[PDB]
Amino acid sequence: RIKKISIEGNIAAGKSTFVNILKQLSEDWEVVPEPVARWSLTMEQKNGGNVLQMMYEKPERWSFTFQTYACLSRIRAQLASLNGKLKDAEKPVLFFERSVYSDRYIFASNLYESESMNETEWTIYQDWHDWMNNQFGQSLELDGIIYLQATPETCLHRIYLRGRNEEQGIPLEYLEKLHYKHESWLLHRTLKTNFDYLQEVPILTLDVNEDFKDKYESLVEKVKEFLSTL
Amino acid sequence: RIKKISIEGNIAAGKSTFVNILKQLSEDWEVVPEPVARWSNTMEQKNGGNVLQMMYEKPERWSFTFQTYACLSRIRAQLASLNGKLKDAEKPVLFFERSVYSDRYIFASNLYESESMNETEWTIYQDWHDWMNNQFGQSLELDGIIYLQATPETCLHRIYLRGRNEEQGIPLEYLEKLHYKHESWLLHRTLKTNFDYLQEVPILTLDVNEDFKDKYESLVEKVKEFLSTL
Ligand SMILES: CCCc1sc(-c2ccc(OC)c(OCCNS(C)(=O)=O)c2)nc1CSc1nc(N)cc(N)n1
Ligand SMILES: CCCc1sc(-c2ccc(OC)c(OCCNS(C)(=O)=O)c2)nc1CSc1nc(N)cc(N)n1
Ligand SMILES: O=c1ccn([C@@H]2O[C@H](COP(=O)(O)OP(=O)(O)O)[C@@H](O)[C@H]2O)c(=O)[nH]1
Ligand SMILES: O=c1ccn([C@@H]2O[C@H](COP(=O)(O)OP(=O)(O)O)[C@@H](O)[C@H]2O)c(=O)[nH]1
Repeated sequence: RIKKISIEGNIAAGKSTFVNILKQLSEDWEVVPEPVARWSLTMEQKNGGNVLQMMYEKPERWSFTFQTYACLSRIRAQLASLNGKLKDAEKPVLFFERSVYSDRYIFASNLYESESMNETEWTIYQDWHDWMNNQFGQSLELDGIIYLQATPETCLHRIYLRGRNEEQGIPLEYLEKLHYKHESWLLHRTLKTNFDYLQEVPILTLDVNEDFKDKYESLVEKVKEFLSTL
Repeated sequence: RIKKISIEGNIAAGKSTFVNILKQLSEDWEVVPEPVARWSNTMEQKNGGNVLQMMYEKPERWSFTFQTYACLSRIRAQLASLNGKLKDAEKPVLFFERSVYSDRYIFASNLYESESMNETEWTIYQDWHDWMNNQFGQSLELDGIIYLQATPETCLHRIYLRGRNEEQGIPLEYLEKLHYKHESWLLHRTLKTNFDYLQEVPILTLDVNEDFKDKYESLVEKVKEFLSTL
């Protein structure tokens, strides 16, 4: 009976900011952080610690490997929040920091289109992704999507505006791709998929364009109004 | 209810011929051929030819991707049989051409030791393999193993007989290490895997150096006798 809601958005757009806020507003709300973030000392970390630097260091060698690991690690954290967090809340909501579809339809896709993965690497990844995401068939299935919307430029601010040694090289151009991949997926809804419920899940667009850090109340109101609809 | 037996042995031990021979003998007797062996000869088959072909040219680049895809293809292909085949035979037995256990502890373990997977790939694969098998491959658990123990030169000769222009190389030295790792897991029973039960799991081991595609009644008498103590 748990609602599962993915919060989408570009690098350093504020997804984690938002989910950190939402978690403390209700004791019936919990957050699943995205693993690549914790990567960015268990065996998942060193590995993702390793695979992330290796990806940065050379993407067209390491993208498949990185992509497959990011997603399995996501599929395992989300399974372990639903089966752990929140036992009998009246109104339980689980907020996911991104989803298995951002893994593929935004990130995996982009690397394929950036020629950082070949057709065999991309078809294999999809095969792996699609046969598996048809195994769980309604467990991880989303109830709603919330899209934090920044400009690649708002996002670019915040990437520097944000502290991680390794991230300092991310150039503007990486972002406009993901943005159009984001805008085209979650608004214009051109981008099609092989998950026969995703073209009917509803979406909440949210201008994180104005700083919303000590002025988060009306965003949170839209979220509450949205939840009531679902 | 459906009994699962793994057929294990070095490349060209004679697994595909023994298993083809066995399946003719009984309507209770069914088979799951190895995905890899099928690729040598459908998008999976489109993917499978290419990465195998890639894995010959540059094992050091392609072993993670090959080992992940080989194992994924076996699981799903063992599941399809398990979910459908033998629903009611009276005494159903499915013979697997190799297993997720050889995927990992012969071929991947060897690929890494010989430095075609670096350390991180091998740890990721091992993590992938634990979770992929626990979530999806559970009901594939083995009732026993038929280890078709042979020797190196036999196989080279048999590779030649088959005429497979890709393998006709394979260093007698590479046939010689794959050969050595099967003893440890199966012959001496030393290798403790990550899956505890196998330690108990009954193993039959047959010497098959001699041409058998005419004479195997003794090979089959020991199967039948093995299967009944199960
Ligand atoms: C934000 C830290 C993760 C990284 S690192 C990275 C990267 C690093 C170096 C790259 O090339 C030099 C690269 O892309 C190749 C070309 N793009 S570029 C930098 O404009 O020339 C991507 N992409 C990414 C995003 S891939 C990703 N996949 C997921 N499945 C989830 C997720 N959160 N992120
Ligand atoms: C028989 C077709 C599959 C191949 S191709 C292959 C290969 C091909 C070319 C190679 O070098 C040019 C090669 O070398 C591997 C490393 N060389 S070495 C002597 O160990 O240092 C391996 N190994 C293999 C076996 S790995 C494997 N894993 C599975 N899980 C299943 C399966 N059938 N095979
Ligand atoms: O309204 C906002 C949104 C984001 N940020 C900053 O932007 C950076 C990146 O945010 P986050 O890591 O939460 O973004 P995500 O990558 O999760 O979209 C962080 O330093 C945040 O403090 C901010 O100061 N105010
Ligand atoms: O007793 C035998 C078993 C096999 N073969 C031949 O050796 C080759 C390799 O055998 P197989 O495909 O069974 O090996 P595996 O499937 O174990 O790789 C094939 O062309 C077989 O016809 C043979 O001549 N005598």
